[PDB]
Amino acid sequence: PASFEKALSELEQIVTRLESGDLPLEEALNEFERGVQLARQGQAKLQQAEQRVQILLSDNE
Amino acid sequence: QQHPQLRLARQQTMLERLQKRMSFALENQLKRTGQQQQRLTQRLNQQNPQP
Repeated sequence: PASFEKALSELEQIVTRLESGDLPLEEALNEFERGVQLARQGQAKLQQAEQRVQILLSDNE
Repeated sequence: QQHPQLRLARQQTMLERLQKRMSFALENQLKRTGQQQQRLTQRLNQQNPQP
């Protein structure tokens, strides 16, 4: 649902709040799960965009 | 003395002059748009989102 740029804003604010190292473990670690979801989710969308250009730019039949 | 050969001949030369006008006219116009469309496609390939 969220745009690709809002994904980078979400990950940015997660990494910033975490790196200060001032949260409870059961909270900080539980949020670490979301971080890998956004990074894994965002990465996949760039797999689909990177491939579309190659098919569109190369002389595909 | 009144044969029409002389007037016929001028017409053939006169007609030829007009054909050369058409071809050099149209040939030159096509190259103008052949080159105009190349500049836009050159700019487009400069802006591809790959990077």
